[PDB]
Amino acid sequence: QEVWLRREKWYHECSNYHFYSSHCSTEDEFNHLRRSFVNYIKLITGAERPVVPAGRSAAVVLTSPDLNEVVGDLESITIGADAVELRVDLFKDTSAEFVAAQIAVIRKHADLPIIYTVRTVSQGGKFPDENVDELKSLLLLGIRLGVAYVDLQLTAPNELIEEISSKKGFTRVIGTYQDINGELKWNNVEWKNKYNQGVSMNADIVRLVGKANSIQDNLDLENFKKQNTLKPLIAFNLGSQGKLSQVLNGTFTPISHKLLPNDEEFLTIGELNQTYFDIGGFTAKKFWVIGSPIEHSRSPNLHNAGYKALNLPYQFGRFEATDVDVVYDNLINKPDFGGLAITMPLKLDIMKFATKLSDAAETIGAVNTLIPIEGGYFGDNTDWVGISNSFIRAGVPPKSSSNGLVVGAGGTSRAAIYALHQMGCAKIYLVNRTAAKLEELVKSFPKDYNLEIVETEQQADKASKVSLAVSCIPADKPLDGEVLKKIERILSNGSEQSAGFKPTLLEASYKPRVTPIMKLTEEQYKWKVIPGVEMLVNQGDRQFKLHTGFTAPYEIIHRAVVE
Amino acid sequence: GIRLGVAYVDLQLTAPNELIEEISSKKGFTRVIGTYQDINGELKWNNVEWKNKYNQGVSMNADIVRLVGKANSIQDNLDLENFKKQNTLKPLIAFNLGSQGKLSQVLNGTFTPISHKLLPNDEEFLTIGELNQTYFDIGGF
Repeated sequence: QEVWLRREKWYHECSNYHFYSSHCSTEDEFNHLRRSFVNYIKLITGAERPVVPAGRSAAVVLTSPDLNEVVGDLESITIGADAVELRVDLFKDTSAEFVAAQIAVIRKHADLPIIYTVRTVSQGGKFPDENVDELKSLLLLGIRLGVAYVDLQLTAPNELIEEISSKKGFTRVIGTYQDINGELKWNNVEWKNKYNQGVSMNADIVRLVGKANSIQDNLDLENFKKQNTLKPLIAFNLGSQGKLSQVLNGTFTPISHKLLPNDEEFLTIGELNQTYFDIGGFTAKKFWVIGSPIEHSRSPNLHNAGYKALNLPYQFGRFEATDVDVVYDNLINKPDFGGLAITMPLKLDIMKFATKLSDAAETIGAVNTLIPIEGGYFGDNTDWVGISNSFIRAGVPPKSSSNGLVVGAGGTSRAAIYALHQMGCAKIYLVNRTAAKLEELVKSFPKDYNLEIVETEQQADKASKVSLAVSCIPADKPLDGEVLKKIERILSNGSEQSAGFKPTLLEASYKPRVTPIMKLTEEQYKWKVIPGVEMLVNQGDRQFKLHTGFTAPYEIIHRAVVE
Repeated sequence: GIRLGVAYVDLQLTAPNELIEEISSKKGFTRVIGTYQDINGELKWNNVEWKNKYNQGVSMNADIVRLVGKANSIQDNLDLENFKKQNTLKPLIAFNLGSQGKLSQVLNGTFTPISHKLLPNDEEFLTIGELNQTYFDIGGF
């Protein structure tokens, strides 16, 4: 404590972006810090900014004085919300040390974009208007803590607007005007002048929050929204008569929770979807999981945990099928068809129905998601994004420099080859039980996806940088023979290569929780091993994003498979 | 039904002229609602098909015109709120059938059709407990 504090005034001025590391207790807390660091470093380096979500997003309005109070339920607070609206004014301390501590306790539990709102008194906040200097200095802590969306008011000083529009970096700007009185209707030219203040300052999104004295004022909002289309518009009324304007809003509807001080009567995530269904935005759809041995699939338990948390009106069930024509005349052609999640004996046959296959569906040769689109159906393979996101959730970087190893030629063998190439492995090394189904994988994959086949034991010594292995042998045979000798000299060159992570193996079989290959890579040569309960979730997480358009609540769907 | 003293006879706007003129020349006092439903469900609420069927109702001296759509999205319910603004000569009933046209049934003043649990129901009209709950959940009550 002696050596740190004397350099705090020389570290925090000589840096144009800050970041905060803390002591993490659980592995979920470690994971959220290294996930919110990637989107931070995708923002402050400037590669891919989060571009203003094109679906129907929402934003949780954290109205707490200190977020260590509601700290365990914060993963339950941020459910269905695609951004976090920190209101910086209503912190108990508006100091630079406190706001950076409250941003520290949210990237540990929520890997979400932060909307840095310093709302002033004339627009409904607890920050004063007469101290302009600590407002300009607060929005500059949003640029330098790497938040995603900064809040610049439009009835603000014009030196503050042109300072957090020339020094914004890659933190996007939302421009707000609020009618606290309610004397403007949505035909007055003051709303047109505020949209043109958003177009002229080159703000990314514009916010126009009115106040509804009748239900007609919600339909005057939607006639303003279709006459003003250049910059995206978060426009919604307030009061207890403007609930249609928050329900019908597309980008960044403010939501709240039971555990938060909801004062501007914002809806919860259940009440927003329940009202969107009763006015006809959603339909009661039916999703299915199809395959021959479907008696213990554990996929309907995952999705039904997410529809319940978000209050969407969908159901997930099973349909035993062996042919693809019974899927089309019992599930697909019905008007309540929502999508499919296709399992093992039917992955190859459902590719004939996708009029738009993704690039992963062509390269792998199996489709496990069939959602309807305009004029046909869309086919995606989310098994590569389950083999991948199981690695990224256990500390492997998304674009690291290591090498891989696919042990087996099973049903998931081709996705694991594809997931290893778009991981960043410079070379994939196939090592199989028997060499019969071996060379077919190289003739059916591009030479860019180099699959150097290991054939002898001396070749294991030339196999370099293997720290992202995947095992997809069936877990019926304890490992022996020619195959065991190939792997044991492969995993031995493990942690000493040090590519920024600990060497990782991912077992792909769900039901054998401790596979013999999971013992040998962990109890002998010290790797991090991941069970196949993690792949069944992360395959289902991207199917949940594809089926519903909504990010799935992870602890609610993880604690639906693990029982 | 005119002879039995019903209060709202219901001609259709696509009826033959010798039946719209026969009913509307001896209605006496029974008001005429003039209907045209889009049963296929492709005409959005900005065609000249909906201006004509409205204008057929004003031309036949109908006291209410009914114009019933079918919603394929939530925009056809907000397309209907702009059609009722432009046409307030005669009283208008205008809603969008289907599961995606529930908002146009909640936001409709004159004679919103409802149904009950002890009746057969095919066009998915809400009850009085759901029409007043959704009108509360969007902030009219």
